[PDB]
Amino acid sequence: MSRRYDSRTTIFSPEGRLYQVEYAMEAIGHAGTCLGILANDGVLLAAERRNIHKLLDEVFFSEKIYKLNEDMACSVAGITSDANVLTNELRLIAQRYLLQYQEPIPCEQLVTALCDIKQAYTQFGGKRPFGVSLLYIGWDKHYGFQLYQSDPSGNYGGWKATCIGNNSAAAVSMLKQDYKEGEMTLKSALALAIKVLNKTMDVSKLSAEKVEIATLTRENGKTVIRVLKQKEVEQLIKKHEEEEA
Amino acid sequence: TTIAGLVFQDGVILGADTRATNDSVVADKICEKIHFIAPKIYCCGAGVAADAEMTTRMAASNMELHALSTGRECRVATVTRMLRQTLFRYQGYVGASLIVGGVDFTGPQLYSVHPHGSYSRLPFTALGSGQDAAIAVLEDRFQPNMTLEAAQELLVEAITAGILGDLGSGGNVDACVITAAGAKMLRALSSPTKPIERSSQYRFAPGTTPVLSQTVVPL
Amino acid sequence: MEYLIGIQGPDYVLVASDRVAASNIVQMKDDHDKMFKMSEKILLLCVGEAGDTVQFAEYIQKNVQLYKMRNGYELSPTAAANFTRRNLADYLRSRTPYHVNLLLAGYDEHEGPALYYMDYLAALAKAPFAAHGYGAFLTLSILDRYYTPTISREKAVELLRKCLEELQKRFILNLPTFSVRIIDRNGIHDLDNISFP
Amino acid sequence: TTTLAFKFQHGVIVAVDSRASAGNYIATLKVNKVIEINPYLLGTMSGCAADCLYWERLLAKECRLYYLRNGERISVSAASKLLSNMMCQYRGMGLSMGSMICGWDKKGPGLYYVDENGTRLSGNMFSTGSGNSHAYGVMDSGYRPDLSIEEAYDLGRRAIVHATHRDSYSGGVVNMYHMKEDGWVKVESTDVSDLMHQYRE
Amino acid sequence: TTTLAFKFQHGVIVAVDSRASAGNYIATLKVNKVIEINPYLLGTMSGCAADCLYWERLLAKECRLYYLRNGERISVSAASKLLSNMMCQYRGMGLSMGSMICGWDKKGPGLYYVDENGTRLSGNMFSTGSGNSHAYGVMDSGYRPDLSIEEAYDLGRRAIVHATHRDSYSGGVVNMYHMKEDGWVKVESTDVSDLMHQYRE
Amino acid sequence: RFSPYAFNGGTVLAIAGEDFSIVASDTRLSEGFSIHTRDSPKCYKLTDKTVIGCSGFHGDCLTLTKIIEARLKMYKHSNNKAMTTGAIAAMLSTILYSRRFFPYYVYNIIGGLDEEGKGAVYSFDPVGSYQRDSFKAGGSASAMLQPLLDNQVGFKNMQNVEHVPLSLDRAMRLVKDVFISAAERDVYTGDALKVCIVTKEGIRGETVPLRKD
Amino acid sequence: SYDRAITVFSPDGHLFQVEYAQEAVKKGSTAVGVRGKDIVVLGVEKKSVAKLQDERTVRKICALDDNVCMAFAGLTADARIVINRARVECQSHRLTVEDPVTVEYITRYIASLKQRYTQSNGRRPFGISALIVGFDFDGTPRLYQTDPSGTYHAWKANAIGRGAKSVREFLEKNYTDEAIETDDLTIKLVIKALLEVVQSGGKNIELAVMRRDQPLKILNPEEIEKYVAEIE
Amino acid sequence: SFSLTTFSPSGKLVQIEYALAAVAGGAPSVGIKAANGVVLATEKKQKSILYDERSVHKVEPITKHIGLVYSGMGPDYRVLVHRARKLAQQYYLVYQEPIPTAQLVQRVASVMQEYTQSGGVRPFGVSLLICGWNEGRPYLFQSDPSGAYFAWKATAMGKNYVNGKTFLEKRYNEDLELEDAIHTAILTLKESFEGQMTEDNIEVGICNEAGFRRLTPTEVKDYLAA
Amino acid sequence: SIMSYNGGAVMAMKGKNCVAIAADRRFGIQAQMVTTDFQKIFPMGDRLYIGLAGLATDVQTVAQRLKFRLNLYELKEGRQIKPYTLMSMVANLLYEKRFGPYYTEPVIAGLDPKTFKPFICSLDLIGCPMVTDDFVVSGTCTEQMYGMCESLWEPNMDPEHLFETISQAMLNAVDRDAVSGMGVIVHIIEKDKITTRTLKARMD
Repeated sequence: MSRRYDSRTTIFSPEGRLYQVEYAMEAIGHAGTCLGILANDGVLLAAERRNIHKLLDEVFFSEKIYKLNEDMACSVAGITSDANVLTNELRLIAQRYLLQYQEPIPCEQLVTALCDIKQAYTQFGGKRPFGVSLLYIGWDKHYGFQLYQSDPSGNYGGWKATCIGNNSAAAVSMLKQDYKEGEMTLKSALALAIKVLNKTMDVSKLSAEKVEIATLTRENGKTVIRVLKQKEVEQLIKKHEEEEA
Repeated sequence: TTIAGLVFQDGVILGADTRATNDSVVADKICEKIHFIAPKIYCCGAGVAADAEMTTRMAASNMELHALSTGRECRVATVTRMLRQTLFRYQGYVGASLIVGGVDFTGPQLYSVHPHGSYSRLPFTALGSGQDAAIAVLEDRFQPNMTLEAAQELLVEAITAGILGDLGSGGNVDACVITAAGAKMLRALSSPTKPIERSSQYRFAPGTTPVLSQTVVPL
Repeated sequence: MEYLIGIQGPDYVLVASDRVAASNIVQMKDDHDKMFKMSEKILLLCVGEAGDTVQFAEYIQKNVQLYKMRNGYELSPTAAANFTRRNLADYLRSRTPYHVNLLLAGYDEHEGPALYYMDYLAALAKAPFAAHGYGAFLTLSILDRYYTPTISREKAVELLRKCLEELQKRFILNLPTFSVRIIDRNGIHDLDNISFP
Repeated sequence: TTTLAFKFQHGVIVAVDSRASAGNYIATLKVNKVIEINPYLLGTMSGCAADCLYWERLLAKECRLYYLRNGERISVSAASKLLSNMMCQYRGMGLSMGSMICGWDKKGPGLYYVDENGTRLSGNMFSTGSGNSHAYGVMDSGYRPDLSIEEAYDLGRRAIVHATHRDSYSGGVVNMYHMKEDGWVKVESTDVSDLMHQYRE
Repeated sequence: TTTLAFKFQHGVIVAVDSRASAGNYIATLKVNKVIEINPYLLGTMSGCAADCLYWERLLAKECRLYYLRNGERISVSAASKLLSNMMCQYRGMGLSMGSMICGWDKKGPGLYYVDENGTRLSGNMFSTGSGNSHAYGVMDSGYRPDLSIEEAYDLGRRAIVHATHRDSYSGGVVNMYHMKEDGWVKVESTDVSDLMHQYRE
Repeated sequence: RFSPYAFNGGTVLAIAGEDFSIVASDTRLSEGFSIHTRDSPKCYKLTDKTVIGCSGFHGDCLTLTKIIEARLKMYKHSNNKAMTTGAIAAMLSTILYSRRFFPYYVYNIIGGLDEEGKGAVYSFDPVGSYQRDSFKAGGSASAMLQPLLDNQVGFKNMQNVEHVPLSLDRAMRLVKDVFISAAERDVYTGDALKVCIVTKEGIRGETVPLRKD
Repeated sequence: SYDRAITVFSPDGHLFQVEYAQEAVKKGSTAVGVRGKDIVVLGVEKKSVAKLQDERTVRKICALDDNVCMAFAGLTADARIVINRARVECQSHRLTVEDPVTVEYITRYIASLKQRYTQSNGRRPFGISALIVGFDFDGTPRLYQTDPSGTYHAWKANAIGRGAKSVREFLEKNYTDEAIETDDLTIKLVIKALLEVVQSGGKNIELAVMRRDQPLKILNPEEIEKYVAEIE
Repeated sequence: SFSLTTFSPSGKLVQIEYALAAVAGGAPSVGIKAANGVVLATEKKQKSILYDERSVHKVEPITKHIGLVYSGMGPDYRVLVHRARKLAQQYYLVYQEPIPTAQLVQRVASVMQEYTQSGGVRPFGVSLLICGWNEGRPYLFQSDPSGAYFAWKATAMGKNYVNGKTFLEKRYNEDLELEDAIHTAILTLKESFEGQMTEDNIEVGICNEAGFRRLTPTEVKDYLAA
Repeated sequence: SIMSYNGGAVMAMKGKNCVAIAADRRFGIQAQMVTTDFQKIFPMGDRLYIGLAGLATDVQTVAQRLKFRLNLYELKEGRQIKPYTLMSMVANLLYEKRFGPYYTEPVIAGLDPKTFKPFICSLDLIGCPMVTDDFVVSGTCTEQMYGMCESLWEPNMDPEHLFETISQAMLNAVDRDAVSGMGVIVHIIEKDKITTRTLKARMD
């Protein structure tokens, strides 16, 4: 209750900015590289793996990639602590949608629902904001294949292709060049993402373990989400190796 | 529902039947009753099935950490106080009738918990709908500190009388022996009913069902 | 007791309702509008307790208008019925129970026409035709005979009048005037108000 | 329970379901609800089954004692009034019986109704039972006194089949009995479900 | 209790009796049942007297707070809806209030009704109270929207006088209030019995 | 106060064969949750060709049977002959109606052979309504016995299968096993079985064991 | 819970909090609106980059009702809370009153939220300022802007965002009785007001118009280039 | 009621940064997952003979098939003990089954997150190392105060944990029996520990098909014979 | 009582390597029938289904709270749920309502994801889980559905003998129930595939 221990996180800067919000995006700026691409025949989301050790297990699935629901999926860049609550809350929100409306949630509704929670904590409560930025993929009955991007300030927007974390501006610069809107399909976008991942990553010897790739597409009226096996990624490495050199 | 237990010289045995019924019909013939609390402490439920189920679940869960937090043996009297305070908190709304017995550092002890929460120490008793059949058998032939084999022959006949003397009690007899050296579980120790067979068999030939719509989804 | 009826055609949904609002031994308002517009192609028919009919249906009216304005597009007929059922189911165990009987009429650009039946216990079931009130016993039986998925609205309106004229014969309450509208790809189309000189 | 009767140019047609249930369990599917009183006179059943079997046989007793006495072949009007008066003395004691009396006389193929409280009515088209309101709809639609013999069977057939479809207490096989000047005759006995398969196609 | 109102070319006319009784004893003969809300807005009373006096003043409170806020001279439609919503929250607690709201707005001389259970209606002619059914008869007979100012007073006068004659709970002096665009005005206050002597001759 | 009725449980079955009629019921008599005795035969033999079952409140089952047996002698002394199975059924209908205001609480099942030698099964209700059917059931397990006899005896809901008229060898094994399955799930059925088969030569009784639980 | 006073007085009576909230309003994107005769026109610049960002989620022109729309400049996160809560209360008004919502009746509620949440315990002042424009009964248009301090005011022509004062200088001088006289003049004036703040603008400029009882209509970019095609 | 943990000018959390630096200097603890079992060997050091070794034990079981060790603050660990054990309780209440190690560590690590947000409270000063046995596959997990839980075949924690990790990196590989897992866990423990090694100085426990059990000082002395 | 408002029937029988579940299509209010298309079986995921009966208000409400816990459980786990795990989940959902309990009798049937093992179970209004080695049924006619499956069930039955047995048990037992009928949907859960069939039934 001592008012000396309060930093008053609601103080505006003389330029009209929030300190705790700006420090949140900086912590996200140190997170590993995560990107996604919206394509005609499907959506592609790939990311690197910064933790590399010979004794690691990783008997689970992906690292920064999560599944929101049957028709949607997400990636993660930021503090893994705040990511677990957001992943839980997103799933809770998407499920609370299934309560009332009993239909797959549109990709626009789930984004604005969490962002209303992010801005509430920066508005009041005295609790620190969230340090995680999230990308969203999926399909809906109205707009179809979708790719979105979220910021810890609660701001979001639609994207055909984007990147978050390390080497974000470098990947965005390449997306402004090679990416062809309304032309390249999911198959061509797969080879393009691998090209961007290899050039923007200064760490050499890209292996199926060091990177992760997940695909989501709709086939025969059913949303098909999968994560490429290390052998399948190694096959793509053999394809890109010939392309590269 | 006939549940009973008897304390003898070297330990305690808790008998129960295998049959559970819902109000018009037998729900399950082989359905088990006696639950797990501690290695040396076991209980069995009666009355409302789900209420006796969930109460022993909260009892086994609370006693589990008491064994993990203390690192020592569990007291049988500790189980009974947990059960009745839950009954007191709901003011007898829970219809769970529970019997608790086992062996502790002090020795073999058997207790009783009424759905209203009253607790009583006693060497032997019975609970459930067929309790009066087992109590009468255990009251006449009981002797202080009986031999393990003498107590086994008596309690099995007590559950047998509680079965044959009750409409809600049937099936096999599950007896669980608990001694100072250790506890041992005997599944379907007694089967008083031989006629497990039938006089005819029913088989159907393929194509005798009027199927209208058909589809196959591969996996 | 108020009456409702609806019919699902191949491309259309034909609904009708009684316009009479009565109290005690007298009919106070005979032109009363029981039809509430949820969306462009989505209508609503609400009858029940006199107090719960208007109050609870206006809650649904704006709650549907909440969704359409937030996301820029209205609920689908299937999405609308399932959200109205949870609204009625939440107040079932509250201290203010709602006695209402609802028919949801709507058209979709893909699945086409949809008609949904709902009771006061919030049990949602899709049916090609449904009706409420005591007059449902004297009408739906006629629909069992004459209904086919290929029927044309020209014959359906004629068969609808044949069902509603039974309310003036066997059914005791007068109910002089009925309101009839249709839903299709071109939107809400009003029909001649049934009048008995 | 669904029972209906209507009169027209060629006489009365009585149609009824076969099913009578107690609670959620169906007691018997094959129950014959139509009571046979006289060769040309035909009764029905509604409500309690035992109340109908008891009292309709007393009516058949009175109709036979009449024909044995004056030999005048008692009219449907006198039979309907005697049945109503017998229900008046016990009114309030819990007797619940519905019924409909059908037959032809010097006036014509009369159709009457007798309620549990003594209500006696006359008209062209009657129905009773738990599914009576479901019967009124199909029967009234497409009905005129000038309907022929074959056209009226299609009306009576679709009457029970479509009414028993919406009722949980109505079902079984359709029993339809036409009425003539000489006497009533059994027309057809057919399952409701078997006719449902022909209407869906 | 007999209260009635109807709208026509020249605006609304509200007519009511003066008598309110408790049991067999008449509490007061001179009770003024018409509630004065706004200069141009006029309420009524039905059922419990205290429930009307309490809630109609809350409506007059809401109408004043609105005109003090936006200065828009609240319409009769908004006043009738706010009165109905206040009766919805306490529904089931035993509050019994009838009422009718009368007034002119940009649309016209609206006439609305609010029941105890929250029923909100709109129409040309309304009446409430224990003698409402006795009012519906005389009012409907010889009524058209084209009635003049003087002809409508004779209709409203004969409405109360002949209705209170057949009701034991209705009587006193006739209070009739015409409605205009500027506001309602008191027309006449006359005993029912004094008018009975003119009608018998 | 005073409860005039109580449910005593039990089950009664009757099936009409081509030349024969079979009637069987259990021996278990229990009220509430307690067993009075494990042998209490409900099946009562009226005449050689007629056997009546009784399932319901036991006090009314005893008295109503003695009333029927009293009217059996009234008939035979008057008419110099035994009652037909159809005559006994229509008689008890008026007997059950005489109590219409305070009805007997019982479920009666009459079975046997008619003058043509064909089995006639007659199921009743406390108010006295009756009908003729090939097979009927009654008692606490009445809901259990009916579906099994619909498929096996009635050949219902089976497409393209040979329909053979009921045989006595199968009819016995069908009545035995439906009660073996009944004694499993019915708390009111078991402890013994008594089967009374009425044929053209005469009545033949049987005893089948059942579970004691 | 967290309970303490956030906004507090200074030696001069000014509120540093509210003043910094208005600074974030100034740094928002430029948005403008103008009252015509029977019509109203809203517009905002868009800062989309490299055809990447989708144009469906960017829209800052929102409709509170069929007869009432709005546009905002400020923090895009705080606007989504106010717009949603305004629509919940605006339709709750139509629950209380069968007649539609007058533009002044929704403005007083909106600005009241900026009043409460500024002085409320532990809360935060909003960093947005929006133009609520719509049509009252008889078809009379109304244009209202809110303030992070909670005040509101009526305007015949108004603008928000960066260079909002510069747009008003254009509006103040060029808005006369000749202005917004017909439809062609209202459309050109709103465009000409945005032509000064054009910086690499092109198609990026977004416009919308509402006419009498017709719902809010968005004017497609192709007709934008046609109306910008006539500058003489 | 105001959050004590805030974002630094560099974006890192300042409070949890000292939490990780606190567990880095705790008691040395090592573990190895090899073949069908996992070996847990920790350091219980007493400053004097008056101390009773049977009264306080550092290795504690969570349940039959799961056990846990720690390096860090004493008091904050017992708070983790009660809540993690109560979490396994509330697990067995709902699911009536033994808890999987992945779900146990997940919701317990979420408790560590709650105090990096809620105000007036410091984060935990304990880094938990969880062992579990489910469906025949052994589990070795590592959790720190930050709330992020990982998985390791073998690792080290406490004072001089970098050496223990590098030593197991060289020495430890696949195809090691539980007997070799104990003797390898002792060798890596001989490096971090200094001084004479007795059965009271080290507290060892294992988890196998028979569940998590703690080793008695008698059989530990048998393993002290190399 | 309240369970008799909407009626309904659910049947699940265990075969040798496979399991079959069946329920009727009828939905009605007391004497008033509504629709023929009602669905009493909802997918719980691969090789796991659940039946529901009783008041249809709680049938559709609990089905959403079970899918509430199902998806959250499947998204948190990396593996599919076992049919034994789901049984205890329904027990917690019904017991937390102990003062207000829902009206329904869920029936869970499926195959053990381990290899081939079939598993069945059913609960009650009080939320008591029960595991049987033969079959489980629930509804207002459940007394009728016993006798069919009691005699017809065998210790081991192939999909040929299993479908023929459960289908005849439905067609015969449901015809004697007034509130049940109007078609029967039968689901066959095998190890290789899953078969769905709609039987021809009387309309009555």
